Amino acid sequence: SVTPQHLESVLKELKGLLEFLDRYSQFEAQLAEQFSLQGIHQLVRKMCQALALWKLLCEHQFSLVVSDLQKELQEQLKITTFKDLVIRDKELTGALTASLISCYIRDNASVDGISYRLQEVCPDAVCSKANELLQRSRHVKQEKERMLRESLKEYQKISQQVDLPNVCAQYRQVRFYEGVVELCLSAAEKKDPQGLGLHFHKNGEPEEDMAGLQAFQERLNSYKCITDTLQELVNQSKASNEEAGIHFEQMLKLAQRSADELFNIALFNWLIQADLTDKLLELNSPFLEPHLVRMAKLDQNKVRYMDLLWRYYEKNRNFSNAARVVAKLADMHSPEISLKQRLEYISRAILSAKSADGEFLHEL
Amino acid sequence: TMNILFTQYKRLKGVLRSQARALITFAGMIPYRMSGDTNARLVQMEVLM
Repeated sequence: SVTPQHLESVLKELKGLLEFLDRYSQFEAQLAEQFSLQGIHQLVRKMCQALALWKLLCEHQFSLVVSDLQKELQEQLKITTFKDLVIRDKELTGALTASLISCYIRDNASVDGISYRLQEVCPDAVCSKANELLQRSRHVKQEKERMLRESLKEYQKISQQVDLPNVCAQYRQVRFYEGVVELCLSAAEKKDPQGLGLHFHKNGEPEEDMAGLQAFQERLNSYKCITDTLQELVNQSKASNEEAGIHFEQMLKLAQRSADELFNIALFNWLIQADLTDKLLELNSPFLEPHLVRMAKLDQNKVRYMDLLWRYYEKNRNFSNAARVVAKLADMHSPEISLKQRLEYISRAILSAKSADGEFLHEL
Repeated sequence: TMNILFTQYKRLKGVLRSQARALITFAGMIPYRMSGDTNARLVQMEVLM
């Protein structure tokens, strides 16, 4: 609303008043006036910074900057009187600041200068700098990878509030998938620093643990990034095909180093939902066996799980275990099993058997 | 027989399933103790498809 010069003269008179207040500040009623003067002074500091910021934005094409702001935020700016701007709506302030830093970071100019200007006028500097580094990393082989790793360290340093979807998206634009992976896992770890989600899931996701459920959900949101990246890789692998497929393979062989038990569980859930049961047999995970036996006893659609269990145990050469698995699978009263598949199982059973057990044989 | 059909799915890779199934089921019903390592190769190859 105010071009830079009126704001400069106003800041001149205002910082003059501030000088007076600081100079004379040492010189039920008195304490009351002291509270009122303290409020006046703190508001004055807020107002000096605010007018400096308004001039800062108007000197940098205010219309374009707030044009990037949200239309609802623009309308709220239309109804906001600057008294409410300084007093109550720090959100519009942070949003306009982010909008200007975003204008700069999309214009691919260094953010250090605007950052120092902000820190000097209304103390987002390091955030803007990292943003510039990342966005420029799309326009820069060895050096590109180096800058990608540096932006990765930067964005994982602030992994609490980093917009994981957009960061991973720009990391997908430069084929820097390892960045998306490490950033997803770092955001997960830092988001739930105690692992309340793992205790929740391990306790059976009992409904009473709102905090455990919440931390698990936040880890899930973090992992959703790597999930989407792998899904895009596989989709473009099927539509280039082999390139995005190697993207998928590299993403997954990365995610297979992951030690988060709930993450292995979710990965299993997705993969089985993804019908890649071969890749399921193809990767080493502790919880698979557990998660399997659990789901098999708990899903009530056990047929799928139990078959997969006989399979996996076979691939691990655990003959008698897979044996008993398929054995129950066959015996199970269920309408989804016709005599044929039953006998075919019992066959595979005796065969894995010849591969106490003598009793099992005698029974069978 | 199963080694052959295996190589068949091998070349097709590098019905066969239902045929292999018929063979394994035969092995099971057969009132004669085939040798052990026999059963071993049978089960393993039946899996690897």
